[PDB]
Amino acid sequence: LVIPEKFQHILRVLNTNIDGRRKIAFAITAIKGVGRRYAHVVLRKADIDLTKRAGELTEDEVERVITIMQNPRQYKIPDWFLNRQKDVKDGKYSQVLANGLDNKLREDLERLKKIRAHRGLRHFWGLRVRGQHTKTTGRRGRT
Amino acid sequence: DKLNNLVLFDKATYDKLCKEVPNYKLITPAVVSERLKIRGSLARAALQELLSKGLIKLVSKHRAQVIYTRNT
Amino acid sequence: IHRIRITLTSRNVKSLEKVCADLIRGAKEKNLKVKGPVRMPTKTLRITTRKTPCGEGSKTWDRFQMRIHKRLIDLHSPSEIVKQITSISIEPGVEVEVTIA
Amino acid sequence: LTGENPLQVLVNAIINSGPREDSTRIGRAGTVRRQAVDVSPLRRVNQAIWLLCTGAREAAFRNIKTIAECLADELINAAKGSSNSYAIKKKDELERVAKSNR
Amino acid sequence: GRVRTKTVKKAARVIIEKYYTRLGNDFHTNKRVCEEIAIIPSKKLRNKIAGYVTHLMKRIQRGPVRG
Amino acid sequence: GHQQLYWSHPRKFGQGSRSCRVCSNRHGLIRKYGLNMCRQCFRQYAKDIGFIKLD
Amino acid sequence: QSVQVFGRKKTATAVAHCKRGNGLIKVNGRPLEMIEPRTLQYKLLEPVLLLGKERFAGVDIRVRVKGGGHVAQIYAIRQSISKALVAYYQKYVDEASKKEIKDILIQYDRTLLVADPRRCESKKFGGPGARARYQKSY
Amino acid sequence: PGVTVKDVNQQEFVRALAAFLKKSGKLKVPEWVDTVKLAKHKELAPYDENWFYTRAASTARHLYLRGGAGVGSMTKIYGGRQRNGVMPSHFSRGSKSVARRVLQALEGLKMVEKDQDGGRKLTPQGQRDLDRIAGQVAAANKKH
RNA sequence: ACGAGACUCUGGCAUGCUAACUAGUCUUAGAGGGACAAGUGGCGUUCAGCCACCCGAGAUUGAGCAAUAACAGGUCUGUGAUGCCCUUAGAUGUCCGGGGCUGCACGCGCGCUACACUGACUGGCUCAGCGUGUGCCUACCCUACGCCGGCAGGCGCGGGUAACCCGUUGUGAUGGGGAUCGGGGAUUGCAAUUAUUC
Repeated sequence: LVIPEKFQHILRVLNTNIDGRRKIAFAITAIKGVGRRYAHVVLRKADIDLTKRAGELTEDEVERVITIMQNPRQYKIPDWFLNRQKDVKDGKYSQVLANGLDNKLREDLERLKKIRAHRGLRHFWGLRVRGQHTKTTGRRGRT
Repeated sequence: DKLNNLVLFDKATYDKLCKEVPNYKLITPAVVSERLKIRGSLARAALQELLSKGLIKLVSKHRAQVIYTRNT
Repeated sequence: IHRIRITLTSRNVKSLEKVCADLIRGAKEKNLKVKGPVRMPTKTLRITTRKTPCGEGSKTWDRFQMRIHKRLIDLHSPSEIVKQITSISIEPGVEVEVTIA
Repeated sequence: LTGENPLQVLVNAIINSGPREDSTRIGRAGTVRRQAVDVSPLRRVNQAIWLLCTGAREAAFRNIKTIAECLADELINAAKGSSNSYAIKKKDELERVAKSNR
Repeated sequence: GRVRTKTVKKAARVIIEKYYTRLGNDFHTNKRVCEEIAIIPSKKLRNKIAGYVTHLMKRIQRGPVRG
Repeated sequence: GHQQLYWSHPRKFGQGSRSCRVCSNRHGLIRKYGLNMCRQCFRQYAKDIGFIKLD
Repeated sequence: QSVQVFGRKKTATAVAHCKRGNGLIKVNGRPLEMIEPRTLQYKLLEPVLLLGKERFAGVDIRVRVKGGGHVAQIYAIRQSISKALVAYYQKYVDEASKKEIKDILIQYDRTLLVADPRRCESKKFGGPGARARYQKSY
Repeated sequence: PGVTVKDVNQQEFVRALAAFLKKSGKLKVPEWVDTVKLAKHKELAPYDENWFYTRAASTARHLYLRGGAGVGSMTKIYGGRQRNGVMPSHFSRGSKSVARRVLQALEGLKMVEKDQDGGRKLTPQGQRDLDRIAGQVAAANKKH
């Protein structure tokens, strides 16, 4: 139970710029497509256990999960583990990266804004698209 | 505001902190975690390695407080 | 089969029990072995209704109950004995369903 | 893991840390002082124990030493007869404040 | 409260003056004799009357009572 | 002509298909166990049906 | 010729068929202290160490134990063992020894023979619960 | 002289039976073992790596209690609550495609099969096989 | 003499009782028993009664019903229950039909909601509902396997007038509880967005 790895005070995965304060391997919120049941399924399929020491965990596991996410369609694995599915402009699940870019694409509002629809301006004002009631409850969204 | 503690495994520094725990009156992972201010899981791994050396015996398992003792 | 069942159902325990006892006595006078009564859990027909015909006042509700009791008794006898013991001037309310199965 | 007796600390922190008076309301108005009374030691000791439960919480709630590892402190709270506590010395400060009317 | 209303009080008094011979002190016996000699249309009221007659015999065994 | 209009789209929740069997009242219907009355009419006849206040 | 009393508590129950045989103790149909909840293992160990082996060296007991709730099926097991043991001692040997042993067991604690009478009460009138009421507006 | 297989605490009982079944060595899991959420009250996917053996054994325990237990009532120890956002709850279960895939993987094992009337049924020969195996591994090297 | 109590219903209790081929006397429901301030102490013209304690399943134990005179409280929009002053044909009959009110600078009133090894998944041991359920109407009832992406389920498939079927229904913003909002097959409700759907 002794590892020859050294403690690293500089570690970089996906070219983000965030503070390293708490532990790792489930504070991966900065990493957008790895974690929870999909990562657990991949890890259990990789046949690795929890025998070693916690806290000092490197990024080989997350890199392997990302790499297996690169080409998931070949193995016929159930493809309901990706963010934007059945989207316009591509019938296949294409890869993207970088911070400050996923958030924009989480709301593809360009086409609905173009068609002069009420749902575009429902989304735009930050108000309720499905119609959450907001007159006595539901005042959050701007605080 | 987590503290910075030397966890590096070295030729010299490593074999000076693995022989300081038994030099205290009440030595348990909870007590060492409240007093020496290092994760209790490190103490858990330490007493597990002491078990691996064959000088103690396991009784029960728990994610917080483990039970390894001796009767000799 | 000679297996016959009698289902006695009524809203009160007194008339139902008196009818059951009289039927069991009549069957037992004959040298016949008869299974003991079986008591169903007496399903309760609750109905809650607002008291006020209008919509004024404190919200007050009538809780109406209709308690239906049902008993089954098993025996072995030809039809003539059953239809001779049935016509015994039954007291009102104790509905009788006699089945052969 | 002890081998020895916890009896010493067991007894000698709490079960005579305990206060000896509390305070009660006065007249028909006025919330600026409270008249000093006592209780038969059971109710006073158990009010001190309840505030010590609050203190053990605040030593766990937003703190380092957690719940289900203070068995030494619980045995201290339990056994019999000397003085080392914290919430009970708060209670004793209030003791003196109220007793300033005796 | 356990105040015995006029019904149980009057019943116990009339019971004790009419058949003092049969009635005793042990609640089981008072209940039995009360059922035997009094047409009480309840069971709870019967137990109440028997309890009060037991109390009244505890009263009479140590002096006279005006009722 | 008549059949050119009637039965075009089925009304599977027709409210007007029910009424109080005593006074023909649209509201407060009691369809449970088949009473099919306005609750006021049921209160009027509940004791006669067999429903009683026990609790 | 039917001396059986089983043991029931709250909602759970355990039929304890007690009969003479080789005289060995079988409890829970599973190992002694391995039970999955792990909450109340030590509480079960009071009688087997308080009584001894000679006392239960002739008892063949087979238990049908059912019931959800630790407070229900647990403590029902202890009521069951106490009641079955008391009945067996009363019937098969004498009554003075029964008084001694049963006095010991039910003097260890009282809750053996008494079940809790508390039960959920009816939701009351014009309020979310049995006592709470919908907020009154002025 | 005659042993029932629910003789030990079912944790280690299913552990030993699944150890034997997995050491049979002729069965490998398909690619749709764990990716199923099954019931919403769970947070993750199956991990045991023997969940088929224990699922078949537990179904068997339900079978023992109830004939034709395809619909035998389930028991969920953890909770009576399931708060699911903006609508009330349901009653725990798993997936049906998983059931048929596991039954396709179950053929030739003489463990559990369907019935002509709706539900499941027990394999007596495999029943006695597991009985004898459990008895002769419990009375040989675990208590001697 | 009403009212209060008593009384009915309701839960609480049998090493007891009347018996069921769906449980094995545990579930169901009995002509019945059991508590009464009863036993003992302490307060009470030592009265009515109050406190306490063994004992006991239970020791001010849920509700229902509930006194004349009442009030211009509500109801004529529940009622061929009701006395007639009195409008309009835009009858306040009908016909999957048609704007709203699902606005947000709020004018108000019921409503939707828990702070950390307690909150939440490993799915690794037998759980409860109180109750509902299909033709005088009537055409609308509750529900178990397969096409399989990951289950309600687009179609067949049986059971249930119901105890028989549904159904034994590491020191605090991190991993921890969700601010709008998008994909998978959608339960088949014209329209749901001008309220149905993981």
